[PDB]
Amino acid sequence: AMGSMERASLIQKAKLAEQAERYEDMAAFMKGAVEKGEELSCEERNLLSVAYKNVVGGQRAAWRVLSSIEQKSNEGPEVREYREKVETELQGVCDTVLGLLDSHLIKEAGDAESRVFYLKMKGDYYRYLAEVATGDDKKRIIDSARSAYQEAMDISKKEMPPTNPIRLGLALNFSVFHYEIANSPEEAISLAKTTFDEAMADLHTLSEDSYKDSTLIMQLLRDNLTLWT
Amino acid sequence: AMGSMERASLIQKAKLAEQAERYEDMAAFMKGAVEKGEELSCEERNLLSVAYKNVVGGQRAAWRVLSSIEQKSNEGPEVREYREKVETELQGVCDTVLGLLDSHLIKEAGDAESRVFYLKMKGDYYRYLAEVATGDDKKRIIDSARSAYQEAMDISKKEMPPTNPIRLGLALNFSVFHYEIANSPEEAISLAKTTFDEAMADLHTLSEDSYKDSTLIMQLLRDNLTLWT
Amino acid sequence: KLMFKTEGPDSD
Amino acid sequence: KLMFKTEGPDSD
Ligand SMILES: COc1ccc(C(=O)NCCN)c2cc(C(=N)N)sc12
Ligand SMILES: COc1ccc(C(=O)NCCN)c2cc(C(=N)N)sc12
Ligand SMILES: [Cl-]
Ligand SMILES: [Cl-]
Ligand SMILES: [Mg+2]
Ligand SMILES: [Mg+2]
Repeated sequence: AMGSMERASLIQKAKLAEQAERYEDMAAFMKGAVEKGEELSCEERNLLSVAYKNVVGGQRAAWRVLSSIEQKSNEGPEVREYREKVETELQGVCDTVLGLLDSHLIKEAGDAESRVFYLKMKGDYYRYLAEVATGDDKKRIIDSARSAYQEAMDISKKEMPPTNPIRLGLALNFSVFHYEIANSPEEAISLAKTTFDEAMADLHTLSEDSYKDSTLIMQLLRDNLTLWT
Repeated sequence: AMGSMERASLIQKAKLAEQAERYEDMAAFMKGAVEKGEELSCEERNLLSVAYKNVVGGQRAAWRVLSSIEQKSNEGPEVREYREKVETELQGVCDTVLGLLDSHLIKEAGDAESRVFYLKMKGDYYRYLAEVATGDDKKRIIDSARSAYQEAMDISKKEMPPTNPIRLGLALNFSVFHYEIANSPEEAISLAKTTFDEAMADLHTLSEDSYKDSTLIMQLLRDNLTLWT
Repeated sequence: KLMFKTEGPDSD
Repeated sequence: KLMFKTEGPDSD
């Protein structure tokens, strides 16, 4: 849809949309930028992620509200119908993001910071699909999330220091995957603890600014561990 | 677009969308309910108003962000283009609401509580159009807002007590119209003061619950008067 | 912009 | 639902 706008104009308008809290617009602008076919810079990857995280976040929150009303009702068809409507739109956004990652962001990503970033995103959007899935479909979706997170983890441990914020955010999200998608709370706790401890020992290498970036995400690991133990 | 869904199902789903903070959906459901052609109850009118107020509110906030960036830039074409895009979508929402009021909510509204409500809405959505308009177009839009607010005021003074929340909210909004659309701050202050004082004298007639409803809106008049004097 | 109080949802 | 901390915007 954005084929007629310059790549640089799409990125500029994504930043404007962010300032205006117009995240559906922001996501459409960044989808257009991706579809230009060039690789994305670090800033551009983060614009892409922020845009779709905001869009899918609203959908997830709405789906949970409606699912809760529906479950209570099952303790007319309208609640189920409308939950299904939101669910289908949520699945559509996840499919769009996964489509961008498959065509062709991941295959052109060779540096660890880009490849880990995109594989983490792939795990995340399969995880959001898993939150609303059932049955055998759910098992295959969960396996897809796990496989993406695991490839990202393997690269991040080989190629990034333990305080790298991308590596930290990946570990955070993979631990939440374990806790509440994979029903593996012990794996979740182990991963969060080990990640936190190995990052602690590497903080001595960091500048003041990098220290703030890394400790911010470490606090999220701690927040979860506090709820989990 | 909602022609195949039952009226009662549209209202039910509007309430669900509200709970899920899905206000674009809520507005579409209520537009569908209006287009069934029956008059709206008090609850239904408020669902219609809440839905579109939330939609247009996000657009107004985004437009202001972008307009501010644009003005600073004028102290590439992308800021102007994107401000124009949001502006056009905002004007479209206002035109849709005004269309519902004209076809045919106002003409079928005979009771003061419905007719004042819809004429206030007509003033409000012309006011939102005025916020983004220029030149002669702006003058005619301002006149349309003023004319709707004035008819609503005339009915409300004849048919409603001074504490009636609809009457109070109308006076509040008409006073803001005067202050910052019509460049009539003295008229704004006079209207807010007189409205507040006449409501004060009628509070003695109210139940505990009605007292809370009326004093809530009276506090908004006071808030504005404090900023204006 | 400083927005004054108007009726209903403060959605902007 | 109690949502645990994950990376990036807390948009839900
Ligand atoms: C950690 O992620 C980011 C890194 C960098 C930037 C950036 O602007 N410039 C640096 C160029 N490499 C950025 C901007 C975001 C935003 N607009 N939400 S996130 C984000
Ligand atoms: C003052 O405006 C209202 C009046 C009444 C209701 C209502 O539910 N039931 C009473 C039937 N007359 C209502 C519900 C709103 C909402 N869902 N935001 S507003 C609003
Ligand atoms: Cl539906
Ligand atoms: Cl644009
Ligand atoms: Mg144990
Ligand atoms: Mg004076």
